[PDB]
Amino acid sequence: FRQGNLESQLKNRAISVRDFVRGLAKSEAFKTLVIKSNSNYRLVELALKRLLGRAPYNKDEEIAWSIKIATNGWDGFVDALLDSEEYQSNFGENIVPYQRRRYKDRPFNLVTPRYGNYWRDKLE
Amino acid sequence: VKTPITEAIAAADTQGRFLGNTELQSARGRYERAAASLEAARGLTSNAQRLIDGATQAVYQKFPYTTQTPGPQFAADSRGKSKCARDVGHYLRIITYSLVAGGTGPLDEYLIAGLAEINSTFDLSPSWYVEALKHIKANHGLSGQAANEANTYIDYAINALS
Amino acid sequence: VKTPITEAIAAADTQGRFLGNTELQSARGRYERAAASLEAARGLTSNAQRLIDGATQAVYQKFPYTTQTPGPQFAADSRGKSKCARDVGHYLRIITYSLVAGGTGPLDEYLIAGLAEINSTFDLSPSWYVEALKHIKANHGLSGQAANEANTYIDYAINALS
Amino acid sequence: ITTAASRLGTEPFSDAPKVELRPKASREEVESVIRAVYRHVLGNDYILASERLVSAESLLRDGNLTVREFVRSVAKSELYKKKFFYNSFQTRLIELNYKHLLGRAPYDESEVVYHLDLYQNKGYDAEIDSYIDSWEYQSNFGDNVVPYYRGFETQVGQKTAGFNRIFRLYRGYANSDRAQVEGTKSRLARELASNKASTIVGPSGTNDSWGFRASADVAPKKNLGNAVGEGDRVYRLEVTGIRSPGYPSVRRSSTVFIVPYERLSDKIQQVHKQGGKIVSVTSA
Amino acid sequence: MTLDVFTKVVSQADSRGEFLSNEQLDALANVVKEGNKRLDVVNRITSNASAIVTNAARALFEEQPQLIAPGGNAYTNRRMAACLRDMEIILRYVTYAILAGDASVLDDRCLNGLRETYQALGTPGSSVAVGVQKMKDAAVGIANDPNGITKGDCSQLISEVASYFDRAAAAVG
Amino acid sequence: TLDVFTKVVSQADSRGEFLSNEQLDALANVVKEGNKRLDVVNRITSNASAIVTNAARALFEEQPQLIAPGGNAYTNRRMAACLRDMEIILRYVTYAILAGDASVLDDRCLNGLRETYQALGTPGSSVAVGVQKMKDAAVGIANDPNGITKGDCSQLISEVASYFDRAAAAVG
Amino acid sequence: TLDVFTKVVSQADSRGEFLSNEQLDALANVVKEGNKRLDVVNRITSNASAIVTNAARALFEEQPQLIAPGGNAYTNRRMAACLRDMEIILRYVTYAILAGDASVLDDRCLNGLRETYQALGTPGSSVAVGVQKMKDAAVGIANDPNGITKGDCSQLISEVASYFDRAAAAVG
Amino acid sequence: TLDVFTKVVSQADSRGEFLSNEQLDALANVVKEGNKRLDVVNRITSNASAIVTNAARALFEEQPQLIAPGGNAYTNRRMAACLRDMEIILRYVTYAILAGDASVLDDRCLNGLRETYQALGTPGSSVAVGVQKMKDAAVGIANDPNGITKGDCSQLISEVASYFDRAAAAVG
Ligand SMILES: *[C@H](C)[C@H]1/C(=C/c2[nH]c(/C=C3N=C(/C=C4\NC(=O)C(CC)=C4C)C(C)=C\3CCC(=O)O)c(CCC(=O)O)c2C)NC(=O)[C@@H]1C
Ligand SMILES: *[C@H](C)[C@H]1/C(=C/c2[nH]c(/C=C3N=C(/C=C4\NC(=O)C(CC)=C4C)C(C)=C\3CCC(=O)O)c(CCC(=O)O)c2C)NC(=O)[C@@H]1C
Ligand SMILES: *[C@H](C)[C@H]1/C(=C/c2[nH]c(/C=C3N=C(/C=C4\NC(=O)C(CC)=C4C)C(C)=C\3CCC(=O)O)c(CCC(=O)O)c2C)NC(=O)[C@@H]1C
Ligand SMILES: CCC1=C(C)/C(=C/C2=NC(=C\c3[nH]c(/C=C4\NC(=O)[C@H](C)[C@H]4CC)c(C)c3CCC(=O)O)/C(CCC(=O)O)=C2C)NC1=O
Ligand SMILES: CCC1=C(C)/C(=C/C2=NC(=C\c3[nH]c(/C=C4\NC(=O)[C@H](C)[C@H]4CC)c(C)c3CCC(=O)O)/C(CCC(=O)O)=C2C)NC1=O
Ligand SMILES: CCC1=C(C)/C(=C/C2=NC(=C\c3[nH]c(/C=C4\NC(=O)[C@H](C)[C@H]4CC)c(C)c3CCC(=O)O)/C(CCC(=O)O)=C2C)NC1=O
Ligand SMILES: CCC1=C(C)/C(=C/C2=NC(=C\c3[nH]c(/C=C4\NC(=O)[C@H](C)[C@H]4CC)c(C)c3CCC(=O)O)/C(CCC(=O)O)=C2C)NC1=O
Ligand SMILES: CCC1=C(C)/C(=C/C2=NC(=C\c3[nH]c(/C=C4\NC(=O)[C@H](C)[C@H]4CC)c(C)c3CCC(=O)O)/C(CCC(=O)O)=C2C)NC1=O
Ligand SMILES: CCC1=C(C)/C(=C/C2=NC(=C\c3[nH]c(/C=C4\NC(=O)[C@H](C)[C@H]4CC)c(C)c3CCC(=O)O)/C(CCC(=O)O)=C2C)NC1=O
Ligand SMILES: CCC1=C(C)/C(=C/C2=NC(=C\c3[nH]c(/C=C4\NC(=O)[C@H](C)[C@H]4CC)c(C)c3CCC(=O)O)/C(CCC(=O)O)=C2C)NC1=O
Ligand SMILES: CCC1=C(C)/C(=C/C2=NC(=C\c3[nH]c(/C=C4\NC(=O)[C@H](C)[C@H]4CC)c(C)c3CCC(=O)O)/C(CCC(=O)O)=C2C)NC1=O
Repeated sequence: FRQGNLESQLKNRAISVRDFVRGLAKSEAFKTLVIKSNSNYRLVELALKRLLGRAPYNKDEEIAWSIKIATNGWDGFVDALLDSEEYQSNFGENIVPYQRRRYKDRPFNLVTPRYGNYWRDKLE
Repeated sequence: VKTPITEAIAAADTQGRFLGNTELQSARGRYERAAASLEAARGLTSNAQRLIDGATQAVYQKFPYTTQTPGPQFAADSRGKSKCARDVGHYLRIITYSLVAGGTGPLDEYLIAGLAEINSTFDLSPSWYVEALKHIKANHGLSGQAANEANTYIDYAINALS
Repeated sequence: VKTPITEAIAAADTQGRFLGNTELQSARGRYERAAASLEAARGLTSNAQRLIDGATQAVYQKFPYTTQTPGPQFAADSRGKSKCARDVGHYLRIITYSLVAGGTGPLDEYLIAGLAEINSTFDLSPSWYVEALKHIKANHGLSGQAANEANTYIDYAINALS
Repeated sequence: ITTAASRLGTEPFSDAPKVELRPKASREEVESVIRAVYRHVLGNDYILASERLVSAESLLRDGNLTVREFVRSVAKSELYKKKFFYNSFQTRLIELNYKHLLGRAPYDESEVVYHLDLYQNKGYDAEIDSYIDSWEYQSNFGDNVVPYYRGFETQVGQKTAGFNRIFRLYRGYANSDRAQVEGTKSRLARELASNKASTIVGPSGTNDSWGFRASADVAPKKNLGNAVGEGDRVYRLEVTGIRSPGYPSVRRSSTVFIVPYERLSDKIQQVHKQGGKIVSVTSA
Repeated sequence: MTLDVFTKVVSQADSRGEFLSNEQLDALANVVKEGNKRLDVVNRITSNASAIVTNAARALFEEQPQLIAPGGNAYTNRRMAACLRDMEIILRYVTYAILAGDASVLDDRCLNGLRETYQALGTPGSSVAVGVQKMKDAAVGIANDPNGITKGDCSQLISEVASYFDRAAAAVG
Repeated sequence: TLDVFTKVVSQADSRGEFLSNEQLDALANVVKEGNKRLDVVNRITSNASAIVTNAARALFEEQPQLIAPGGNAYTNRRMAACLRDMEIILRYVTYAILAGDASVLDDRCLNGLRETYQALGTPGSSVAVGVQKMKDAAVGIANDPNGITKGDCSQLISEVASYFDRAAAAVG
Repeated sequence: TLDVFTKVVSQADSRGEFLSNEQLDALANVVKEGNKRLDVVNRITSNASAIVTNAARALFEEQPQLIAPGGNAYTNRRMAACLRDMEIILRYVTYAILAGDASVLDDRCLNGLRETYQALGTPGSSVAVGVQKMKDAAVGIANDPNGITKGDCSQLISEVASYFDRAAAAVG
Repeated sequence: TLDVFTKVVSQADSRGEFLSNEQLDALANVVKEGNKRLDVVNRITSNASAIVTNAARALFEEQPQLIAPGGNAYTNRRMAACLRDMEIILRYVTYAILAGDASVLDDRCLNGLRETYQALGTPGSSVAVGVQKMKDAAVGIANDPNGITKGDCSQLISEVASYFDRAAAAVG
């Protein structure tokens, strides 16, 4: 799954780490693993949970980000998330994604499965 | 810096749109307010030597140990008292700055940013300047609505100290 | 650029001294010269369409081969004659520039620097524009002291062509 | 150079008359030649009256002395060493003597190598003799003509990498060259052997941000990555001074960004929000 | 950085470290009196914002026809739109500076890299200056004429607007 | 080095058209106010050295720490550096008054003064106070009528107060 | 300043071994094509000034805004900067053709051209177009046989088209 | 981030041979002086905040213009920038003392400090003086024996005086 070209760029330093995460989110090796198996509202939640490193606030905001993804594509919704003012101020320009505050909160990798409860029912 | 003119500007910049009537009404709220605030600044600049003499002597009578205790931080020596009138002489500039600018910009950029950061290091108790400003709050001699506008900035500095 | 005001400035700069009476007298020589030179510029700007029509037709009758010989450099095609009125239309601007500036600054900076450099490459004979300016020298229509002032810059351009 | 000379501050050098020394003696022209020597050689530092070298001057009045022998004698004088030679590195000086005695910034590093083995074997007083007795000095400066800056025009045979090392040398007419914030260290000793040519930064007010030096470990100028952007146009924008949110957010001001095309328009809007100023974007 | 006329005096008086002098407060009291004329001029531009973008565009693309001609820098419909969209961005940052009364907001956003960004882009700087100079004689002319309003001479205030476009023009071309 | 005239020339060169009539009407007014421009420039250089020393004493009183030891202008040499320099503001200001344009002021005396001080350690305030103490005395020297014919030059003196304010605000 | 020969020398110096046999076999081929290299280099400098003016007219037609006022190559002084500097590409290209290596082209005419334009305001794209108009005419001048013996120069002319493409793509 | 051990490791990796006997004899001495290294590092971080304030007062007395308006450290916000920073020298110095190598000091606190100031306007001398006022007090804190066993560490304390002198001379 790992990309050779992207890894080389970081060492060179040509691409900012924030520009580097765009490679992994718009990677079709990543896209087959998560977009075939997950619905649109789960695609909001997984992108907030990993890239922004935050839990979603409510249900009504995964609905809010949903319209943009269908029209702008998966790349266009990721592009709007990474160029959000909230992402650029708090992570800053060159700092790897992480969870901001977890005083007593589940790790998100453990908390959220790569795929959804819907796609499991097709497998049965 | 923060000014309710530039507060209207920087808000319209992030949306990427022209100055509508939303940002425009924030301007004349600053404009009219200056006529009750500029002679609020004239009441302080004319009484400059009174208040820094008054607040410095008010600190010593409130805290009598600060003239006796040996230390650089205190006002036992002469250069402490020379640094005494420098500090409260520096407070009255920014209050006259933030009254003339009409916002809490110069109070943010020049006084209270890192003000709680330095006082932990040099063990300057902030309650010293609380009683210093409270003497200026009662003895600035200003009257009317203009005085009230001027006063908020004294109380805005006190809440930043605490 | 060169102006007898700035000629007085740049001379006093290298010596590192103030504007004495040596540099000061160079200013009023420029000032009262302008009153015989500004209406010398008004005589050319009012007659703008006359002279560029007159000098272009004067070139063709002086050199009859330049309308017939096939080449980009010549005026056989239409875009040659379109570039004809552009060139002499560009000369009359700088003469009105250098009359208004009162010095040979704009003639130096905008026309004659590298003028003998390009004409070797594009095989534009300078004797073409010599006869072009000599028609303007005789048909400008300017008279009196002002005319004399407009007459030198025409002759200063001719000696730069040759 | 005109309308770039206003910005870079090189309009006074662009139309600067040669002083010369016509062989008839006159005190005023000699007085104005002497200011033209000490302004260029000492980098617009001031000379006080004990600093005047009045005994240097007596020889100058006589016919035998030639501005060329005078310029040898000001640089060998201990006054000139007190400002430049003692408070500086030896490579900086080899770089510096080309700025004063020759007028151009050093072209190759190999020119520099020759000087060190000359400086060791024959001393510094014979090094300055080798700057003056050069064919490039005699070709453009006569015996009676002051050295001026030749960095700007073509001076055929120059490399253009040396066109931009001259703008790293002096920051305007107004500057001392002891008064640049890297004053003691050689600004071009890294550039001469990396053999890259850094970005021209102009002086203050005409350019809104003068505060850009090339870093140690900075982003490469030409890059390979597509950088997420759908169309390959990639541009390399550097910022000069960033005073945006503190201790973890900005660990390093003046960092060079490499941003592709389609997010360049939002990128300039983020940098200005940070309060930073842009000295250069460059296609690569 | 975003500065006012007021914070211009503040940051200048901060560097000397003295109190605000009396004539500076006398000068700023005059800015209060001309404050209502400043809202007269700024409101008139943004009402005629889109009308002056299209009108200055036609006068530009007539008098330089090679731009929308093929091979030109503004030929295709995309670049064209960007150029068209941009001409608001001069006016966005000019009318910020008129309402601010200072050229600090104009300098670090719309002036700090425009003469920078064009060498890598191939856009012509001189042409752009002309485009902005075609805005200036129409933006002054829109705010000049009086219809259904009190008549006063701010000529000392309109010259600030003509200075702001001339600051925006000469920094690029 | 630009004039008021070559300001109009280089501006009319960029548009590539002839000089318009009102521009020649405006420049004809500069001819009429040309003799008042020599009135103001001659009055400064006659009082040049008197206004350097007088602005120096008012500076070094009101900031006493400069000539005090440890200060930036303490020793005799640097002190002459500052003293010699205060003419160089006035050298390039009265160039700009006689030019009528701020182009000569900008690329010589303004282009690197705020640059050169970070490497030098000279404080910003000292320069600003020093030039702003020249301005109220240079305007006051050219204001008073004694043995000259009375005229009006308030539209011209404001150019001089703008030139010092251009020189002051570009540094501090 | 490197050759094809000193390219192999400095490469064989880094490994520190003797020169291998096939490297001498390859350099013996450069001796055989050495007379064709003087055929191509002599043909360019004979047509040097004719190809500067001819590529200039095709540039300044197809971008008319340059000569036009406000353009970067408007006035007669800058215009000579551009017109005569088109030789300097050709000066350093025909050095590299006779050298057979792009080292002389890189550190003189390529090392700071994309550098020097941001400070100058000369458009990068315009310069690239001009050199690419030289390339199709410089190849076409050396291609045609008139009064020379017929040979094959396809593998050598492609080096010349590579040299202009190296000079073009490093700027624009 | 390198040690004294990984200094020898990465040096022995480049030659590609086994670790020699005297290198293991030298590193065995670093084990014996290892407990004195924890004596010196623990004494600085216990007196960390006391030596920041004490070196700050001696700096801002002897350069009073920083404190004075117009200075680079005038306002309370910048003042905390400088004050907060003086720990960051000490944060990366005591890293290098416990590491025994100057590699961690070089690529974090030394690699861009002389870089970042030209864009910032912070003077070089102020930074250099402050670091050098830390050094004579940091050595003096670790020198005196009070309630510790007496030993000899002059060959180890000179490493600490070298680390501040490395930090000082790379900026000013
Ligand atoms: C249409 C016949 C009826 C209708 C449509 C309508 N919907 C909305 C708001 C939303 N629609 C969606 C739909 C989708 N999101 C998806 O990701 C996909 C699959 C790719 C679909 C079909 C969502 C998420 C919303 C929420 C907001 C959004 O646009 O992003 C509106 C707007 C309503 C509002 O803004 O409150 C409308 C008009 N509604 C009707 O009236 C018709 C009966
Ligand atoms: C202190 C003796 C002098 C001084 C310092 C000063 N620094 C700043 C601001 C910054 N300092 C740094 C330093 C670093 N960041 C790093 O990552 C490293 C490597 C470990 C260092 C050394 C940075 C990045 C900044 C940015 C601003 C910030 O605080 O976030 C200031 C403030 C400048 C301003 O404009 O606010 C100051 C004053 N100044 C003096 O006068 C002292 C002599
Ligand atoms: C129009 C008068 C002139 C012109 C313009 C032109 N611009 C572009 C491309 C861009 N312009 C910008 C400009 C800005 N970004 C900012 O943040 C600000 C300050 C608010 C400004 C003014 C940017 C970012 C781009 C590129 C990407 C993008 O716009 O999103 C082009 C495109 C050229 C091309 O080949 O792509 C053109 C043509 N063109 C002219 O000829 C006029 C003189
Ligand atoms: C512009 C806004 C502004 C203010 C007000 C300010 C205050 C300030 N006062 C300080 C010290 C001081 N402050 C005081 C003042 C006092 N101590 C006493 O004993 C009295 C109770 C009291 C006065 C009433 C003294 C005596 C010092 C020196 C203490 C020392 O050197 O340790 C210091 C640390 C050292 C310095 O640079 O001088 C700051 C930063 N700084 C700012 O930027
Ligand atoms: C701003 C001052 C200024 C002027 C005036 C100027 C003139 C000028 N005219 C030129 C060519 C030309 N000049 C002309 C003009 C003429 N040829 C004729 O046949 C007619 C007799 C005559 C006009 C009356 C023509 C037709 C060309 C094109 C010739 C060619 O392409 O070879 C050229 C070379 C190519 C160019 O860029 O277009 C210059 C530099 N340049 C300047 O910078
Ligand atoms: C006409 C264009 C022009 C300017 C403007 C100029 C300024 C100028 N001021 C300088 C120095 C200086 N400038 C000052 C000025 C001051 N220091 C203070 O603390 C005071 C507040 C202030 C005087 C009021 C001082 C003191 C120095 C000497 C610094 C030193 O010797 O360390 C230097 C460095 C060279 C030298 O000092 O010999 C230059 C170039 N030079 C020029 O050619
Ligand atoms: C054609 C040249 C010209 C202009 C520009 C002009 C403007 C102008 N605006 C005025 C008033 C005014 N203008 C405004 C405008 C506003 N206040 C706000 O807070 C709003 C945001 C904004 C409208 C969007 C207001 C509130 C007044 C108060 C006086 C009045 O009603 O006229 C007046 C009244 C007389 C005076 O001010 O001396 C003048 C002169 N008069 C002229 O002759
Ligand atoms: C205090 C404010 C003030 C100024 C500045 C002032 C100047 C002034 N200079 C004048 C005349 C003049 N001023 C000059 C000055 C000179 N001509 C040269 O060519 C020399 C280089 C230079 C002297 C060095 C001359 C020659 C005149 C002619 C008229 C006269 O003799 O007064 C006049 C006569 C009346 C008028 O011009 O309307 C005025 C008003 N009057 C004022 O009320
Ligand atoms: C869009 C097409 C285009 C090109 C290519 C162009 C080139 C051009 N290069 C110029 C100058 C220059 N050209 C160079 C370039 C060089 N000199 C050297 O020493 C090196 C050998 C060589 C680079 C490899 C330099 C250094 C200058 C400045 C020379 C001067 O100012 O006198 C000038 C005159 C001044 C100017 O505006 O900057 C033009 C017009 N103009 C154009 O419109
Ligand atoms: C430095 C002075 C000098 C020159 C100029 C020179 C050229 C030169 N070119 C030659 C051959 C040649 N030159 C060419 C060149 C070409 N044929 C084509 O059709 C292509 C378009 C073109 C290359 C692009 C060819 C094909 C030959 C055939 C003979 C050979 O391979 O050398 C030869 C072989 C010997 C001879 O002709 O007598 C000479 C002398 N020799 C010299 O001493
Ligand atoms: C003033 C110059 C000076 C220094 C610096 C000094 C230090 C010093 N620390 C020692 C011991 C020691 N020092 C430590 C310190 C520590 N071990 C840990 O694991 C902890 C993390 C850390 C404390 C936080 C320990 C554990 C010993 C063991 C021996 C003893 O108790 O003294 C000894 C015992 C004698 C010897 O080592 O030869 C010396 C000399 N003696 C001197 O004369």
